Amino acid sequence: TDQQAEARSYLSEEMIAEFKAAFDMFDADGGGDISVKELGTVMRMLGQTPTKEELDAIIEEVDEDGSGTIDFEEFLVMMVRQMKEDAKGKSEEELAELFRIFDRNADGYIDAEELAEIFRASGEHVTDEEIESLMKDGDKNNDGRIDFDEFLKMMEG
Ligand SMILES: [Ca+2]
Ligand SMILES: [Ca+2]
Ligand SMILES: [Ca+2]
Ligand SMILES: [Ca+2]
Ligand SMILES: [Ca+2]
Ligand SMILES: [Ca+2]
Ligand SMILES: [Ca+2]
Repeated sequence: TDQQAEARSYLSEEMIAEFKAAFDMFDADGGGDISVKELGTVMRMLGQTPTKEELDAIIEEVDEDGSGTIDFEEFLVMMVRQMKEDAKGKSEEELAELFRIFDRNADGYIDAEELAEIFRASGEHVTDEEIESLMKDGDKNNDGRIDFDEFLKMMEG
């Protein structure tokens, strides 16, 4: 429940209303909570084949009142945990892909020449001062190269 108030804070009124419409769809008998059987129906329609224990595990994750079912507030907690997981996955994909694009010769690090080339190719004029500054900040051991960990660190924020 303080967790439920916390979940609601990550969302706008409109997002909560969309989740409410989804919640009601899943709640096949319209009683106010999603059961293991109701969860299973939606999962099977999504192509999954969870076992009864796996369905039970999913509900238990957020079942704060021990009802063995997911009410709307618990559902919001589940949705927010998932949105957070998805956001983190999207960021990791973007970071890896960005590195993949900058490291043109695939030697494991980005050097000044590669930085400059990707910006130019992207249609952006970047000054030498700017490249210098980027290298100063990203390159922590000062060897003129930004390896994957430095890149991650320099991308934080
Ligand atoms: Ca129900
Ligand atoms: Ca519950
Ligand atoms: Ca390289
Ligand atoms: Ca080089
Ligand atoms: Ca510009
Ligand atoms: Ca510029
Ligand atoms: Ca370095």
